[PDB]
Amino acid sequence: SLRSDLINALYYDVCGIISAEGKIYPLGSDTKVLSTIFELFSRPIINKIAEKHGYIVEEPKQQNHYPDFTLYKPSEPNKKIAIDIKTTYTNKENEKIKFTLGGYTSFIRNNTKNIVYPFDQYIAHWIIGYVYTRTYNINELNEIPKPYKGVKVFLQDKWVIAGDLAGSTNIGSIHAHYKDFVEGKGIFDSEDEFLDYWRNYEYNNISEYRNWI
DNA sequence: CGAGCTCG
DNA sequence: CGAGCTCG
Repeated sequence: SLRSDLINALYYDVCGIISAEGKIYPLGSDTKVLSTIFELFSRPIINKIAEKHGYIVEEPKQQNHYPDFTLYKPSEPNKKIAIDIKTTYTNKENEKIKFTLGGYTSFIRNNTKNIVYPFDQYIAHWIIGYVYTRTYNINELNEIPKPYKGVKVFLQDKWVIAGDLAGSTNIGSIHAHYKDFVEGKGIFDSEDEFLDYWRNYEYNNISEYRNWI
């Protein structure tokens, strides 16, 4: 599949910031610069595996628009694949994780707000997740102490991974272990159910929701 | 939006 | 110990 080919590829060590003079500067523990990196590392992979499947790859002309990458076969436009890069970290190892997966009031509700292409033209919503555990010369690369260790990857459907609680107007993912994400041990009984649930979020959870029917 | 801290 | 407040 295109999915398969991507997954396989995904299955990520930065050293630092390099200077034209060859000078290398170790980076740091800023939880923000890092999420930007997992996105630099990605662009190429997604790009390469797509092209080898006759798919043009689109990026938003403006920050703050979904999703990170739009995929499609020029031939067919009402069948797009939206890829979004998500990142998270752990303080210890093998803890339960949780992500933030978007706004529950944008396109999800109005079809056009904040999305690159009209939500209705998108057949799938993948989430590539990355989990991590919280001068120099080209030769010393092995000496630059990294800013985090033991990274993990997973390709997955947004609705599968989707939670019922809300971030802290953003959607929260389930609050599980890395294994549960890969497998797809979610909460919603479907995309339809995901949609509906999140479209009518002002019910206070998936159980209270089913009853609400 | 994400992160350090608090207080019950 | 952790949900949430409050500050970046």
